[PDB]
Amino acid sequence: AEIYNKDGNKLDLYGKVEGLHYFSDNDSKDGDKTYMRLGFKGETQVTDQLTGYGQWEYQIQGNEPESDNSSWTRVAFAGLKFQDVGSFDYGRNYGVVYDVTSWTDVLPEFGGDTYDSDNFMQQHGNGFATYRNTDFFGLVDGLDFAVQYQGKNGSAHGEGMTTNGRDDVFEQNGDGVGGSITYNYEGFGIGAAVSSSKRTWDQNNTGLIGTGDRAETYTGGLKYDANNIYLAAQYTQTYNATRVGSLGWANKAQNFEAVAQYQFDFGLRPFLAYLQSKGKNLGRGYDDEDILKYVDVGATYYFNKNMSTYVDYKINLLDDNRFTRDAGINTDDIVALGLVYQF
Amino acid sequence: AEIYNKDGNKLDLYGKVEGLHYFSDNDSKDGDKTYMRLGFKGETQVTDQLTGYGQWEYQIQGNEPESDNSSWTRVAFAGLKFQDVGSFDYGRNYGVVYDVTSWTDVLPEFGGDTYDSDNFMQQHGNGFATYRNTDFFGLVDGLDFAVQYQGKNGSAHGEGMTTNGRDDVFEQNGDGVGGSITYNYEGFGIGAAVSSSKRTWDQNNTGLIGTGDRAETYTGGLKYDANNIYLAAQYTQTYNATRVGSLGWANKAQNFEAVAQYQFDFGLRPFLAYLQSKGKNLGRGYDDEDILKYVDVGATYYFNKNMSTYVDYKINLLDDNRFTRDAGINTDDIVALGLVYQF
Amino acid sequence: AEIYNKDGNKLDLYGKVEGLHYFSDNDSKDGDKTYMRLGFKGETQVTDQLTGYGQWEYQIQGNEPESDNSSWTRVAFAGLKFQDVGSFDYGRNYGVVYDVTSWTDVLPEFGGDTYDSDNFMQQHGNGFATYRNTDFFGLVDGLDFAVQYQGKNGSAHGEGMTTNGRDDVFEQNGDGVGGSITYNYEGFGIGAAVSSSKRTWDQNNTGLIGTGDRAETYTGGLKYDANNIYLAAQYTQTYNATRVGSLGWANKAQNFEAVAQYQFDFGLRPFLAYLQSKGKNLGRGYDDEDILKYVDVGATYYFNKNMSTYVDYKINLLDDNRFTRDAGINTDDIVALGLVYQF
Repeated sequence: AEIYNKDGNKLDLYGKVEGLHYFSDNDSKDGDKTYMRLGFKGETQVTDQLTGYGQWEYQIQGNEPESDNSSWTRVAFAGLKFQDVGSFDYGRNYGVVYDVTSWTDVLPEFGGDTYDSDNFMQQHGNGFATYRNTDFFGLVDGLDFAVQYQGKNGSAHGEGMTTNGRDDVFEQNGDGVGGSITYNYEGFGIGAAVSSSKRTWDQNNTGLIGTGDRAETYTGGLKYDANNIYLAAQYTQTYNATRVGSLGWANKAQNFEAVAQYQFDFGLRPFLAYLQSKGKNLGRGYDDEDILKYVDVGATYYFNKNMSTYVDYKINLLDDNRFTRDAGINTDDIVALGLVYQF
Repeated sequence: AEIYNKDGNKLDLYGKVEGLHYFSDNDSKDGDKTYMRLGFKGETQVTDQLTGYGQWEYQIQGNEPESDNSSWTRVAFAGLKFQDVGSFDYGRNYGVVYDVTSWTDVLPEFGGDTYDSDNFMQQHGNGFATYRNTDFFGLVDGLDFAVQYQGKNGSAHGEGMTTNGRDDVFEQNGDGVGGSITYNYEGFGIGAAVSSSKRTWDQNNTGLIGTGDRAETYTGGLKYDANNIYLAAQYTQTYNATRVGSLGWANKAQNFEAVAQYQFDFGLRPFLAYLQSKGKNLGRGYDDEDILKYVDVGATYYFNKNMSTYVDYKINLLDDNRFTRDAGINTDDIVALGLVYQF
Repeated sequence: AEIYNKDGNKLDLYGKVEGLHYFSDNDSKDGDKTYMRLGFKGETQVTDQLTGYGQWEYQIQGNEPESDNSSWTRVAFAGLKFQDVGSFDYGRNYGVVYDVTSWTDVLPEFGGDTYDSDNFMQQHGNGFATYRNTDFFGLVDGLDFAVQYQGKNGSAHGEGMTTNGRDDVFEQNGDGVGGSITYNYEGFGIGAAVSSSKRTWDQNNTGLIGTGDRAETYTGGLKYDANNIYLAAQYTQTYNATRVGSLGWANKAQNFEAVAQYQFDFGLRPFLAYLQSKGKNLGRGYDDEDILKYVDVGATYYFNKNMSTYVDYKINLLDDNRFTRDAGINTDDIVALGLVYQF
């Protein structure tokens, strides 16, 4: 909610308390999942044409006791924007792939999980330099695109090191470039997006599966957003990029998400989503196994734009087996019951 | 301080910097205790009758250096409220027992410590579902009550596990129900409150004292709040619920706190409190020993509703002995010097 | 940006997103250095004369992934202020030495690093009680001064312990007193400042170099601030107070910083700084070596008071040798590219 607007700078301070509770046969995915977010979108007029902006967002768990209380920055970036030319923003942001793949990330809790956080240029991530251009230089009303770069983010110990290095390997990444082209018109929306990132010495030489020189992503996506209806699906194919449990990555992964939502006038918005992450010849005695697969059906009710509540039912179609145990991939169902104030 | 109020949504963003310093013979309870809090109470009108709300509050220590900086969520919950029916809010909140026992938690720093944080349904805690009803459905102007449930909050390792599980044992809890009934009229206030919680496998089978199937609490409380005067005391009896050092819990504990405060017009508010936590036949070669006992006298001065400063003198009546050493219970005095801005 | 001003209390909620990236031959000092700050300055009128205030400031790194996210309180203090008498504020604040030495801390990223954080009374630090007096009781328009005390801040383990104790040794400190006297007139500014702190048992008896009973600081400083020009330099001599790598402290250190900045009307503000930290007979087979030495030249461009961007070039004049390796002192160059929104 915009709490400052004066002399051309304006500041919107925003957040939510999500009273969330998971139900499951799985004890590790069962209990209070209450959390809270807090951020600000900032903005300043420099000229007619040029406008500068900042943006921050933190997440703080509220399911944890007075000792440990895990919490983290989600996005943090600053940048400029010139009329009919483009915009450029450096910091922790969304990777360019998300531009397309996010169109299926519309469920209230689950969904949009064929990618992880800090998973190369696939979703959230540190040190994205991002050019974007809306309406193609003000000529084609609808055609937006982006050209993104991500600096190497290696380890803390000597070999393959950066100042911000992380000792976790899945969070690591190398130098990558990615692109996106989206077009919207009368609700309908085509979307292509291609990334390609270098990999760290640690990533290949921890002895994990699905190793190579480069992690690469291809992404097609279609959506329809009109007349109370949101239909959208997407194809994302990856080489050595999709995470596979703790075992490593998938040499090749064929990922597909599809969602159908209708908004009733009184407040209810039921959904019926479906996900899939088929991992092709992974090697090391597994071969063509499914990394993820579930149907997801529930409904959000909207009291208004400040209060909401929802049920979300993950129907996990994965069978229990060695691949789904060695990797440690939850094969059980989960049901989330959310009740959320925001501002 | 309410920084947003518009079209029925309103947001109050609040906090304080407490410049605090402990003096003591105990080196562990001596030094800078400076800390800071920040939260928001949120609120939105949905209808004439229905109003929805959120609330958050963090605490961040300011006595610590640039490396470690410990800090945590205190309360984080969302919920609805319907006129003359009640209110329901899920998240980290106060346990229902606090409804009564908080009437003695009126001292500036010490006091209100016959309960801990995440100590079952006794004070702060994760995953409270809480029904409340003010003025008994708008019929009896004075009679308020509550019906509270708390989900199991076990460990992180396999046996007795939840998604939010903590490896600390005192912070753990099981499924519990609790109630409260308070009545106020012309200042005077009766208050009863009863909780009863299941216990974790770890809690019984870490070999600590005062173990059982259930932790249970009984609480009576009386207060008088008028004519510059605040008199209030309370009785809280517990089975296997009160913490006793690091040794475990007290099979039975008889807890009593009493406070007397007077507010002078210029700003000074002296107090004279007294606490007691008599632990009855605890077992394991201790028997009837005192878990806590101190007289507490100081005074808060109020410059105004934004600035305040105070002295707080803990006169610890506990003697030094095996029970008060094995358990590791501070037998020494403490004096706090607070100087506090807030907003 | 002041988001609350009402009935004499006013609250300014402020922060920035600094899109920062280090370039260097050093891998440890190379990568995304994106971070964010958030604080509030608070203030309340009590009387004509008396005014009470609070202040907080947190820093949260945005170069790190969803698991670890390091962040800390920078300053947190409350205090009162009476017209023509003085002001007194207890909490994590700046040490009194900074009063003078901060006049060289005017560069956009580097500079002001002959002192560390929690480095006795030299810069940031916990538990400063600070008296200050502006314009010498309203008599001499220009002469400001301060009298500061810092409580012992030892370790967490038994010997030399405080409630806030830190297991790091360089962050530790003992009881210290410090002073400052500054005088400004027509831009020109003389400044003297002297501190003297007790040391912890751990500090001497971890076997590190430059050990003694007391860490002491002497500080002279001169500045000129007018006609788009900022010229300022400073001398800081220390006994057993300046940190020297991981090896310990410098028995004696002769520190000097000098800066020259010009503000062009359109927005550019180039600078040309120079630093030096000559460590005299340190002992343990090193003798007179340089602890730090670099020339620093770049330029900040100011779009306006909300957006800015800059380049900052550390030209490290230190040679690579045993002292600069055993201590582990970066001998390499660094170049910072900042782009910063704030509010």
